[PDB]
Amino acid sequence: AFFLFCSEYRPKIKGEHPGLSIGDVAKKLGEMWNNTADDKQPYEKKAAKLKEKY
DNA sequence: GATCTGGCCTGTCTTACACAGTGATACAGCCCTTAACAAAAACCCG
Repeated sequence: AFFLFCSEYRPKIKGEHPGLSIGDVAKKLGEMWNNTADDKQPYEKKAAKLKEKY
């Protein structure tokens, strides 16, 4: 949920207000994503689709 | 003295005889955050 959600919301969250380091940026953003599945499922669905396609 | 040579002189052609090591520059991995979803040999009582 949160992994695919961060890999999806990368553009705006990384080009609007990143933070101190890429580490802390993606950490806080993945936390917010996991605390949003209820609103991030299709990103994980696309991830699993690519995984099956591989 | 003509016509011969072998003696000598050139007159090419063959194989050897060092380019690897130096400072600076440039990229490619390779650890660092969460994070969740899937994955995983190992094994017990089943």
